[PDB]
Amino acid sequence: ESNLRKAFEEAEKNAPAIIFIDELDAIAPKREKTHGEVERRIVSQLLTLMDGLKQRAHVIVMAATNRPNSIDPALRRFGRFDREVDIGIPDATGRLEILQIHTKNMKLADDVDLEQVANETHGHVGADLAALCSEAALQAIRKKMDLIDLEDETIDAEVMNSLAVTMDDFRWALSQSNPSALRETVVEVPQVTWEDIGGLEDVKRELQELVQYPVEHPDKFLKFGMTPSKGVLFYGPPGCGKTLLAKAIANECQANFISIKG
Amino acid sequence: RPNRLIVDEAINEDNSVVSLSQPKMDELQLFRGDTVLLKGKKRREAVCIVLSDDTCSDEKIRMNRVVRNNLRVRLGDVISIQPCPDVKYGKRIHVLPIDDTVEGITGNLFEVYLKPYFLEAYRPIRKGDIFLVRGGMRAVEFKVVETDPSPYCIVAPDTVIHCEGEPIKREDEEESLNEVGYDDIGGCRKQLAQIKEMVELPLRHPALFKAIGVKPPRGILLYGPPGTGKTLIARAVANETGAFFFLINGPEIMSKLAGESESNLRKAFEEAEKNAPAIIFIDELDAIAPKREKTHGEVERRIVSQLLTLMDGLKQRAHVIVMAATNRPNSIDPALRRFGRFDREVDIGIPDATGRLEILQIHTKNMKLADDVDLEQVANETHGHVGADLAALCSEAALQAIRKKMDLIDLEDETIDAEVMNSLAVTMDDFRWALSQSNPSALRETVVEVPQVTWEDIGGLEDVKRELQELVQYPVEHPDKFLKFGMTPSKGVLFYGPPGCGKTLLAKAIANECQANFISIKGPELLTMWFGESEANVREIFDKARQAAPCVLFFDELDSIAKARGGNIGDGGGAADRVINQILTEMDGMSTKKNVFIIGATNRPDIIDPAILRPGRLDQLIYIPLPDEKSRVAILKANLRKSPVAKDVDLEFLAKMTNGFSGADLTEICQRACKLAIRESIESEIRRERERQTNPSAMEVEEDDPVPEIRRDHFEEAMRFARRSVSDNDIRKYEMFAQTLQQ
Amino acid sequence: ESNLRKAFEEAEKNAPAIIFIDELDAIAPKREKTHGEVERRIVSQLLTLMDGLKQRAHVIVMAATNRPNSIDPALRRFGRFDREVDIGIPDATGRLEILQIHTKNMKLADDVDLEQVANETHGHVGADLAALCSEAALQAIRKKMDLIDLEDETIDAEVMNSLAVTMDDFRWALSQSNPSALRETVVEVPQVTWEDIGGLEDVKRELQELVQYPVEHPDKFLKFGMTPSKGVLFYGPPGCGKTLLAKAIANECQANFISIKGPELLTMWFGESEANVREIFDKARQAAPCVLFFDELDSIAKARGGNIGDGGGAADRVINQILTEMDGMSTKKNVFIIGATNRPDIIDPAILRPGRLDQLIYIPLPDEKSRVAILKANLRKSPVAKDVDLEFLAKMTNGFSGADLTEICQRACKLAIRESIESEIRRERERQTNPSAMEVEEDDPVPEIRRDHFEEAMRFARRSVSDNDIRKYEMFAQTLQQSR
Ligand SMILES: Nc1ncnc2c1ncn2[C@@H]1O[C@H](COP(=O)(O)OP(=O)(O)O)[C@@H](O)[C@H]1O
Ligand SMILES: Nc1ncnc2c1ncn2[C@@H]1O[C@H](COP(=O)(O)OP(=O)(O)O)[C@@H](O)[C@H]1O
Ligand SMILES: Nc1ncnc2c1ncn2[C@@H]1O[C@H](COP(=O)(O)OP(=O)(O)O)[C@@H](O)[C@H]1O
Ligand SMILES: Nc1ncnc2c1ncn2[C@@H]1O[C@H](COP(=O)(O)OP(=O)(O)O)[C@@H](O)[C@H]1O
Repeated sequence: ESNLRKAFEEAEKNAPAIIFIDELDAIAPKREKTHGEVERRIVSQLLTLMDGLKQRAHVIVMAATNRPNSIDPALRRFGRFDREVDIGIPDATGRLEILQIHTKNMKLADDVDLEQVANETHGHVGADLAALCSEAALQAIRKKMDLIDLEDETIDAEVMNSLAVTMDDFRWALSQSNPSALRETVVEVPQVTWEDIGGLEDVKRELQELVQYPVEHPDKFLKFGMTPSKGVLFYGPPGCGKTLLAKAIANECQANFISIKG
Repeated sequence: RPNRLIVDEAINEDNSVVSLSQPKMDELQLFRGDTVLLKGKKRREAVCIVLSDDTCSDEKIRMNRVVRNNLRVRLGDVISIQPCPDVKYGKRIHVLPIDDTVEGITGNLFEVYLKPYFLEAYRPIRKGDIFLVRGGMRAVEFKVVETDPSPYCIVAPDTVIHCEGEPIKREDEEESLNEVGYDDIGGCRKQLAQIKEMVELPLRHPALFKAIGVKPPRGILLYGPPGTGKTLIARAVANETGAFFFLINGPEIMSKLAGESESNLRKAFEEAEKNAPAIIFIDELDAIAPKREKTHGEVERRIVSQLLTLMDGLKQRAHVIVMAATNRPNSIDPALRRFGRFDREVDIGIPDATGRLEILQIHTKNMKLADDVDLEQVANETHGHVGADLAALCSEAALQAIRKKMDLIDLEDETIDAEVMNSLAVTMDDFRWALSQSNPSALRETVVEVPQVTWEDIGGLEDVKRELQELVQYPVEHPDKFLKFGMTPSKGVLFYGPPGCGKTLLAKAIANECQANFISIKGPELLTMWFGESEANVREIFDKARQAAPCVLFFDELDSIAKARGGNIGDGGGAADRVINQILTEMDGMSTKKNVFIIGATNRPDIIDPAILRPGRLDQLIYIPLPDEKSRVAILKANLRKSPVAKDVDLEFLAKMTNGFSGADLTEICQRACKLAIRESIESEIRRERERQTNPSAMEVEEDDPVPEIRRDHFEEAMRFARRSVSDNDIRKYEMFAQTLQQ
Repeated sequence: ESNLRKAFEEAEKNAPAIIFIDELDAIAPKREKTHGEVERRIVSQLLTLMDGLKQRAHVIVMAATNRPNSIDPALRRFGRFDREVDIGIPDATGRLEILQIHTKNMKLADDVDLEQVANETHGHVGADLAALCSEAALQAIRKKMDLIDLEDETIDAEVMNSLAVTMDDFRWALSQSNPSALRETVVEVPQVTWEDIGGLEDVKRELQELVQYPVEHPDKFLKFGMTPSKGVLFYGPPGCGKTLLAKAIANECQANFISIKGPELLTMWFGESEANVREIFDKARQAAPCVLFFDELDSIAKARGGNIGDGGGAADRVINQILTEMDGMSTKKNVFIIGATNRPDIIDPAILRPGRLDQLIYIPLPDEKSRVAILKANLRKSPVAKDVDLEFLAKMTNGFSGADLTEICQRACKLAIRESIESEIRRERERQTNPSAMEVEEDDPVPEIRRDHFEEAMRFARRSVSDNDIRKYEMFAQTLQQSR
């Protein structure tokens, strides 16, 4: 508690300060999880300091947690942490931007297809991509260990600028790498277009009426009196094109898609 | 009472002088140069020097503006004056200037202003006094914050003063003890009325209550969802009656240090004992006194027992009232409910539509709204909100107005401060955005409120309305006749009929007519509470129905129990019987004193358990037939309000044609017609759209968009998709059951 | 522990004294709930101090607790707490006495009826009655703030003697008040007497035989060595008044009446079965003599036989616990057990065994003169007008049960209430236009329920008991008469 108090009182004097409580769930877990008494004292100290923060020099507190149900429920009353912003797993394009950010200094060979690797790899987060790139660089540099290996002065930039990391090193690094996300619900924009399906000409019209109009022209709906429909149920022979229809309408309406299986 | 005195303008301009009339002067036995205590509003004191004046009337006291600001009063108010002959000479004071008085002075205040004013002055001072000093060219305002002795001292030649320090603000943030009267609460009329009723006497007049010899209340519980404004209620009551509001916070008391926590709590109680009629507020009571089995360590038990002992130690003592706030009534240790401790329970619920409108009207006071705000719909589209959410909504609306405006390359010279708020306003789009980007916190809380469906919304059904108003209206409006004649009123009514005939409409209509609360327990929740939790949920729902009387508790889809019971599973039968049996046991425990009316509705009466249909329980059976003729016309008219009905056409033939149709079919037809009309309007708009793209500058003039042409043809095409919701054989089964009922 | 030791030591040296320990369970709970280590030390220290009272002085220790099962069972050996005294919730006469005691000081105007207030407050305890009186007094004071000068100092004397508390204040205090007992078993002598029952004289004789003689003159039974029957089982058509006979015989014997209904039994199927039944039998034994009543005894088999087959285990739980705690009972503490059921064929044969419920009494449907008797019974508290022939109504209603006749009796009074209110509304419609134009003085119409009310009630009616059920019971009775 002395450390917490010292941290807050030090941060409040330096003017527009931004405190960051990393790993919040480690010190303020769910109520029934705690067993001893020091944890209760620490949690109450944090709560009373948060309540005692009154305006000050515009100090702002951000806390990072894993899932928004492990922290104590008391840290959501008005005045305390109230705004929740999620950071989802990057999907499709996001992996491309992450890879292009990390593979900045290294001189890639002209045959490298970063887009293909981004499309192939899923269930990975930023740290996994960074580790993959690092392992690729080391794999590239090990096979050419005839450079100096003796000189106490580090390698001259000359030969070190003659390293073209190829697709083979990237594939090898991708092979021997275990992902971490895996079993996580995926929220993304499916890429299926209204050309993947060929038939169902009037079902397209029906879905268009049910979906697109409420978000385009709410004024006429609210004036005329109707409440817009909230659900649609599909039925027919097994297979056919139900899932493609759902993905296509989600793509056209430009909104996220969440799938739950039987 | 020869102490009340209306205020009046003063003759002389000296700060520490008030002019008194000779008759009162001799009546009160005052002399020249003495000191008296002046008490005003909002718990403000003042020390002055009595001066004689024949011009001033007896009822009027001559006093200047500085003392009026210090006492926070105005002309025509009443101020009590009391002699203060026990003044103690001071030894050291601290004086500081206000923020907006020393702009570009840069000099020593001791000699320029303090020395000329304080020489041979003998002016007494008190904490919180604001006084003005006249010198060369500026009116210097000074604040005295520290003195010895406090708060009474007199300036003497053998005294030391200090004026070294930063220019203090106007009043910092000390607005709470001046603001939050009854003008700052909305949508809590009944609870505030009850608190004022049961708290005014022990706090306003202690002497009479002592003389009578009756025990006052010693504890009040205010339980409700967080952010509904309980501490604000306590602050308003304490600040209005006049007391020593002394707040105790839960978490800070918990984690002070190891075993010294109870020392602080005992010190708080001791301080509150010595200091006049006071209110003690304990916030987050569940955080320090949870259930006994829940507690794991030993310090928590020590704290709980210390609280209990200090509570039971309030025998007589003084006029101290303890108020506590908690989230859930069952989360408190049941030991804190015995007589003598917290016994009176007051429920602060979620605000309703009118309450939301009142809260919004209160908060949007500093902001200068535009002439387009109609807060009625903004209030009525925010179901599931509390006070804090609405305050945050107003703040975000102001910030978004700033965003839509911005300090456009405006160099922040601090010059653009007042024209910021005095140039702007708010428009619908900002509030619609804030509503869109909002996080409600109530959601899953049972709502208690008077429904707004009236008798006109339903159509026909004269006999059923007559019977319901017979069974509900008479016993509550003329109970004397029943008591004198000696009869027991009926307690329940069961509705049975084909689905979609308008049972919940009728229940809400009678709830509106009776002007009583309404609670709805839908089928899915009832089916959920089988698997475990078959005692608790029923307990609190019945308790909530009882405490908020009058109300008409509604049980919908009562047959779902045995409907899910029958099947290929046969495992919810024990759950079914336990749920029905808690329902029955709680129903038989009702007392006629409370006007709690039970109504159950079902569409499959042949399956209901026969034990329900007994005297004392749900006994009367009322059959709702399918609408016919005039009922169909009435429901078609009821659904025909809308905004865009245009002039339209007759509705008689539509009612004449359909035979075997319920309300669901008519509402479906009404929705279909509007859907067709909207589709036509949008395709016409798209036609105009791509014809403008084909021909640029073709419609530079703003030609009117297509009107709401809800035509006969659109209606005839839309209702062409007419569906028969109900079959035919069910009518025969219902009528056979009805004929079985009659004998 | 120093405080406890000092307390007993100080009481030791100050003459015959009484030590009162309040909230005993808060310091000595069961050893299973004792989680820490300090509480075990406290309880052991208390036990040693208690056992150290050999001679010493004449010190008597009294303790108070809520749940008698919540105390550590170690505090029940001889030498320690051994005597058990139960303070129950007051009944109607007790409530009237409490109200009389707590209103001694105040001045009551000659309109309050304390009997009505006593009858309208079931479920309260003493503290609630005291709070009710206090709230009524405060309301009376607040209504008359004008007379009393609040001013600046003490009140006067004649003003206080001038205040009167009226019935309106009591009703207002009742409205804003919630009781505290509610969900508690009630042990009270019922108020129904013999005259409240129509017919059934032979059954009255049999019940009087099987309850009164063994308690009225136990000396003769001791001399002759008869073992009185422990239980009696009633069986017959529904709604013919079995509970009424039970309550009436309990009143005539002047013994406590404890009723257990079907809902409580089925709730105590799932989970809590042994503890509830044991507690019920313990409570029955403590307040002896009493007539314990079991109602809807057939609900066991009614719910057991269906499409579920999961409630049978707990049904056996309840029946087995009842048998176990019934056969091993002492009749010296008079506890007469009565069961009632309308589905006698499915009742478990183990119950119908000597030592258990053996005697079987059939309650017929009231017929002929019994109809006149019951209509006389139900028209003792209703101002029926003297123009209706009860004889023809009795002789028209062949094959009708008591509940049906009570419903018919109340229907006509409903018609009377609606007619009176309609007449009053019409009257208010008239004389609100002509100001006080009534040459003839007429009060509110006197209750004058005439023949047409009963004729209209009779037109729309019921025949609750079915004909096939009668012959089913007759066949069961003949089977019992012949096979057994
Ligand atoms: N244009 C199309 N029309 C119909 N079916 C298609 C089309 N394109 C692909 N399919 C096939 O239809 C199948 C849809 O079945 P699937 O989504 O697995 O389950 P569901 O029965 O829920 O649709 C896909 O496996 C896909 O191979
Ligand atoms: N009339 C009102 N009803 C409910 N809440 C209000 C009202 N007026 C203001 N509030 C909000 O209530 C807040 C203070 O209450 P709060 O401290 O949240 O109570 P609690 O601590 O019991 O949740 C203020 O920030 C204010 O925005
Ligand atoms: N008097 C009436 N007669 C027929 N239908 C009505 C009447 N009043 C309203 N309705 C319509 O019938 C519907 C009634 O639905 P609801 O009562 O919830 O179903 P249920 O009758 O199964 O409870 C409502 O949508 C309403 O628009
Ligand atoms: N003398 C009587 N004979 C039969 N029934 C009566 C008599 N007096 C009253 N009743 C009615 O019988 C009801 C009580 O019957 P009860 O003993 O519960 O039989 P069951 O257990 O079959 O329902 C009361 O509601 C009362 O209205």
